Amino acid sequence: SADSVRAYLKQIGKVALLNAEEEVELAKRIEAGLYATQKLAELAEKGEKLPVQQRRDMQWICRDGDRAKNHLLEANLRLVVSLAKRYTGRGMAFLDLIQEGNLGLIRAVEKFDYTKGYKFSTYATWWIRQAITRAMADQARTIRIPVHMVEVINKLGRIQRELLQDLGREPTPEELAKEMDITPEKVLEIQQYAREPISLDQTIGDEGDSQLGDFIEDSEAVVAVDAVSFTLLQDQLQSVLETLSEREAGVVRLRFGLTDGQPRTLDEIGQVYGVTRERIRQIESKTMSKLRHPSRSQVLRDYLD
Amino acid sequence: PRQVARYRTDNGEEFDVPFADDAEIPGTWLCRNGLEGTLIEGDVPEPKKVKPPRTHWDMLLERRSVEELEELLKERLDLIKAK
Amino acid sequence: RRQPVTVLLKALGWTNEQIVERFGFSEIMMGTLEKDTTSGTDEALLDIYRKLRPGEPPTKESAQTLLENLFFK
DNA sequence: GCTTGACAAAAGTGTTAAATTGTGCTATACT
Repeated sequence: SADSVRAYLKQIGKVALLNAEEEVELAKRIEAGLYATQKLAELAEKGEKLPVQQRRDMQWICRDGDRAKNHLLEANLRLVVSLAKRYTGRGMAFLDLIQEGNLGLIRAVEKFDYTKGYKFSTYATWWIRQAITRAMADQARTIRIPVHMVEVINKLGRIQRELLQDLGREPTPEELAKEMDITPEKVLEIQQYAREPISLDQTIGDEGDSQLGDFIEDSEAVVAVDAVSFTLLQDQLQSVLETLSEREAGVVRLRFGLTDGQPRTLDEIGQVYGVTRERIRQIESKTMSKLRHPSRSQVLRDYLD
Repeated sequence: PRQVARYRTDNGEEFDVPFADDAEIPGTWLCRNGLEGTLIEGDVPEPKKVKPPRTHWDMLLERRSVEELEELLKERLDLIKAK
Repeated sequence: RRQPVTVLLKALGWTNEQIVERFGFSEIMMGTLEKDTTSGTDEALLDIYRKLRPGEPPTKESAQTLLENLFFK
């Protein structure tokens, strides 16, 4: 056909809807084949291959079982589509809703029990709906939210709508936190989670021709004036340290990790110069009050930021 | 300051992963290829706590008892014997 | 496109006699109904059905309400 | 010139409780 769904509906329509008696039939064949498989599989462990006629028929019981599973599914595909119709427009594509529903249908068939004497559509509707709604919670948001959080976001919505109708207005965070039995600060945190992102490719120019995305600054971009001044600062420190003693500057450089970029502990500096960490603590305080001396500090003042 | 380990994916491809030497080398590494891969050194330490997945047979077993399955199969084969 | 404006007047079920009656002085009115190979009111609704809903096999219940639901409804 | 012991803050580790997160499930009949 012309559309994609019109094409899938054509092929699901080519099967025939079962009545109560058939569903029970297929159900038996499915379970019969499964047990036939598990039994023969049990033989693989201990061997004991069956007689020729008993082996050829067991292989058929299984093939017929799978043919049953496939037929029970192909017959109820219409039921999946009938449920997915109502969940569209909520942020999942119709076909995806259908395919997820079919996943639920598959489990309904696996866990279905024919001895309860209930029509198949009764039990499968539960799984197909849960499969679709569970699916929506894992997918429809660009930034995923876990199921338990998607559960509260929805609840908070209904409370607001129900509360909206009774109050003829929208409820405040306190009314909402009260009706839902939560702290008002939580309902705010929840309302921040429910925000959904926007397209950088939107055109907001509105006879501006531009798109949003190109108005976004790059904050991590290199700033020429800073990097240049930072390079000039790096030189001015090199000089100020020249006034200090070979060991005075040596300790300062290892203390802040100027050369390596890796700072060092008072003990570690004492290990290179062969002294106790305290002695290094002392040499520290002295060279710092030397740096604080206005002669050396006056030049670095303009570098505050 | 790095040691390099090699892993092998199930399909035969091999990948070099540079690590820090002081670190403890993992026995499996998610690889650029997209598959798990196994170290070519001694271990290979662990079973990795496997918990076999749930299967259709399991879901059938927890409702029908094995005896019920036998009779239903008896019904099926006997229907097959009639020709 | 590809439609014989006469064929739809058969889709409503009006017989060809009424076509020569109402058309009257129209020359191409009579000449087109003679050119159209559609025979019957329900068969023209089918020639109109498959081009409007391609890919969907029709039914006497769908083919007739197709025209009524599209406009009259 | 530098070291020693006492000492407290700061930084890591290991152990546990609380929380967060994933998954299975719901049987009037409903195509």
